[PDB]
Amino acid sequence: PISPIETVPVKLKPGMDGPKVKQWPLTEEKIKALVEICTEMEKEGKISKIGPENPYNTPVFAIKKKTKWRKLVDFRELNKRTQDFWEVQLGIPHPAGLKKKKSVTVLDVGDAYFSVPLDEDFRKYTAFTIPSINNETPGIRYQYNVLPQGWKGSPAIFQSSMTKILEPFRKQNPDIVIYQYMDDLYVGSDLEIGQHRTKIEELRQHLLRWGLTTPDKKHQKEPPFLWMGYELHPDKWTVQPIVLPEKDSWTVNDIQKLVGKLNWASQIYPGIKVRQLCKLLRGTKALTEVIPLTEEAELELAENREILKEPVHGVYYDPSKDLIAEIQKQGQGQWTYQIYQEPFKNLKTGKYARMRGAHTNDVKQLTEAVQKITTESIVIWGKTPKFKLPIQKETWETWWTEYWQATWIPEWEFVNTPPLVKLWYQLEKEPIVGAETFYVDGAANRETKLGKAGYVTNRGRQKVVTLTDTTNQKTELQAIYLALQDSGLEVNIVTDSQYALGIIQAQPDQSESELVNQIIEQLIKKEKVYLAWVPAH
Amino acid sequence: IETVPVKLKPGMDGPKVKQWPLTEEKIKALVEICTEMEKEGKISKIGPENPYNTPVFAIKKKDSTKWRKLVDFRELNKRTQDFWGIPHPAGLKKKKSVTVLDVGDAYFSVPLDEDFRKYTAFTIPSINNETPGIRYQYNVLPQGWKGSPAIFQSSMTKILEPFRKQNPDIVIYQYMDDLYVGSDLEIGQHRTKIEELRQHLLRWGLTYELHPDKWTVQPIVLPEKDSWTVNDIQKLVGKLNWASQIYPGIKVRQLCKLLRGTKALTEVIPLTEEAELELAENREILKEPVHGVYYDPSKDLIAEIQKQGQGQWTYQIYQEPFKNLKTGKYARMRGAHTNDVKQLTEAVQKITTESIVIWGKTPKFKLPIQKETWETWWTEYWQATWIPEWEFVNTPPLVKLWYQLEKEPIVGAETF
Ligand SMILES: CCOCn1c(SC2CCCCC2)c(C(C)C)c(=O)[nH]c1=O
Repeated sequence: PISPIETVPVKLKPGMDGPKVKQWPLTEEKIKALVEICTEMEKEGKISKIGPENPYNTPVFAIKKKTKWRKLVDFRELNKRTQDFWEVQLGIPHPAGLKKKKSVTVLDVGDAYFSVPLDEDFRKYTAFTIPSINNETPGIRYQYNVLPQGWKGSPAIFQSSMTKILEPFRKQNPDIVIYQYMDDLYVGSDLEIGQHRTKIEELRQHLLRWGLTTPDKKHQKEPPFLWMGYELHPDKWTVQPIVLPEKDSWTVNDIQKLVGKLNWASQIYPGIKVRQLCKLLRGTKALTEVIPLTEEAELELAENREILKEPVHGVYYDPSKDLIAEIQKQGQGQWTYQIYQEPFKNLKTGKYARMRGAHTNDVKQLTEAVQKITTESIVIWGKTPKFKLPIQKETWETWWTEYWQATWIPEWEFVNTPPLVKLWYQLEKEPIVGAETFYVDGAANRETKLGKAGYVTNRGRQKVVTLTDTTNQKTELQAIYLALQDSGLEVNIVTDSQYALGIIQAQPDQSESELVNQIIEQLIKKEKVYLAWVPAH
Repeated sequence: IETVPVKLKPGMDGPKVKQWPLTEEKIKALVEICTEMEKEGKISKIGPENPYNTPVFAIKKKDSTKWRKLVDFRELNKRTQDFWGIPHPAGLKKKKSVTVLDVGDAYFSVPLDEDFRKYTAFTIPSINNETPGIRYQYNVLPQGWKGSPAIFQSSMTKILEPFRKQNPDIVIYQYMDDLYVGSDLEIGQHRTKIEELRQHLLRWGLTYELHPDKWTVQPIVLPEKDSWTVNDIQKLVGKLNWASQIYPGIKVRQLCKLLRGTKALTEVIPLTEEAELELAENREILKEPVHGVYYDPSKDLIAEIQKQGQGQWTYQIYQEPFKNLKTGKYARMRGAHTNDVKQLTEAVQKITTESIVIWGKTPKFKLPIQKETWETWWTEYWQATWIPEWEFVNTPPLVKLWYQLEKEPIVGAETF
């Protein structure tokens, strides 16, 4: 059960050398075990008894499972002195992108790691030693002939080998999809179950051909398949049940795990909340610190248990059908979406953590949500979804058409499902005839942080205020704030504030400054505003 | 023939760039194209012991639906030893008209040194990662690699010479996978000659209408009004002010005088004879580009773009701040009316080609777009074998305001 498979040319890193760390000592009880285990592999062909010619070595240990003694070789060192390979698939498939299959059979190619050969030129760096009863005469020397478990190259190499082998079958059976993942091969089809079964057996046999020994009936996996928090059934997918333990004492860790698992849930279940629980982490002094849950928290944690009792289910990808994506602004910065082909039958749902920045607007954020989604779709369905967005086209056209930055939204359609996104305000194109005119200004000693800010209008109104512990931007921005307060529904404000210039261009509706936020609230409350920038001094 | 040994710059290792996500139809094409190349032996599958990797993608060839493979060796090119190619024909940019030819197929029949091949590794993605990437590697000279056109210089001058010599008046300049040809001949006379040469290139196995003569660098045109308002002056003064970073003889002095006090933003102000002249001097200064600006090969080329909205975009090609080598405007192409990205990328290429045409090197772009927005969609509208470097930036408000003044034609180029 070894293999007549080509080996891959493996080299070490840039001029380094095979590991040479001494063998951790063991008891007679642990030695006997390894010798046992080793003697079997020695014959199974996995390893070969060597000699002193090998200057390299690696630590082998003994750990029993749930009570037979199993062995463990520590390759950390080698792995360090091992060249690099091309990442062995770090991007795994998402259920929302699988097609439903009349059948899906899973073949186990477990020990396969120990079934494929190693680069005959490399096998020396894998050499390890089975000690003798407490540092007596030297022990038994071995070295791996097959891909060693826990070794850097093993995952990459295994998957490559398994690919060459599946090349033919796949080329010969187009109507069949196989998914290579570690020790598994999920093979699915739409052939009649008898046909399916027959083919499977054909595959198994072809494998048996290359020494990839056949599994057992006991170890056979069956639907529903558990995958990244999901339960994959033949006709649909569901969520692996998620339970919030009931406790009388909650530590910081417990509140963080809870928040952790809860957050991941906000992605599939609608209504999840963690705000009140998240307050529980303020001033926490130690992971094990016991934090008493507030009424708001106990209530929150309560509703959640109930939401999680919901049987959210989903559907699989049907290439014949449209890909629709509908988004909702669940709040400033927060967004939700659901990719579906036919109404109410979702492929995938999702939410995006309150995107908080230095200064943007909803439309801009809307756009970002859209792109993250499009990138997501491209990977999952190799195509972009038609978008149903809660924003009129006039709003979009108005925004995008003049915004200083390049932006875009693929084909999309409007859907009146409040709340809709809109432009809270629009600085006037030209100064306002009739409206008052404020000539604002703010000054502060960058060092004494003592400053003042005010304005003078073409109409006589004038104010000034002293501010302690302030910066120049603030004063200026404050200059603008008052102007906005002390003014009517139509104002003309002029300033030599460099920031007010960025505001004129971006016209944000949210930012890192409560102060700027204040200005915005006022900006929004206004009927007509004309911001003007003029050089300072 | 034989393979000339190529090597990376001392200390550089092969590129290991991730493969960005590809659309289904795009992956389909590359799989065809690639199995074809495999058969034809230009490339052959590779193992995991090859850790390098360059991104690949698919574009559309003009007039046809047939897809074209495009690999982004920007990273590999960068780390590739230098072969110090052809100097720049200062006369190219002068010719009345220029045409570009896609001669990247030429290299396909030239072996690549075996030791370098690893560095050309590239992967073909798969929807939802349901299939491991299809890893290949080049055997022949790859399209898009700087090393290619280089190694194929002798073999090119050779096949070109009998035409260059035959037609000493026409200019032929080669860049990356492209060939830039430009004659002064009449349109008819020009195009046919191209075909003539074409058949010539056709004689071995190989198959845009530019006009550098009109690539004038436009001037800044200041406003002009019957009566002027506080605002109008306030605006103007800020622009001139900023602009004095270029033309120092520019003055706002007097204008700032009649701007003292606190009156309605809309109130009309009388222009003092001093402000009048100050403004007139300013117009005279802006009548031409700033003196003393010369291209310096030892320095990178920079191209910045500002979005003027409504489909209009301004750009500046410079190497030193305010010391532009060229400036300009760009209006979108009939069929990009709802796609910002498209216009931007359509422009990048135009500007790059011009850069090539004029200096024989692509400039470094400063794009007024968000990383994610660009990286997600430019490949959708890319149509050149080469790819220019770029960075994403935030357009300073004023910079936009200034160049927004770029002098525009009376009616423009009249195509009767
Ligand atoms: C029993 C259903 O198994 C889920 N499933 C599946 S199996 C699924 C199992 C978890 C890892 C990803 C693949 C497949 C293929 C890959 C066999 C498919 O095409 N379509 C599916 O619906």
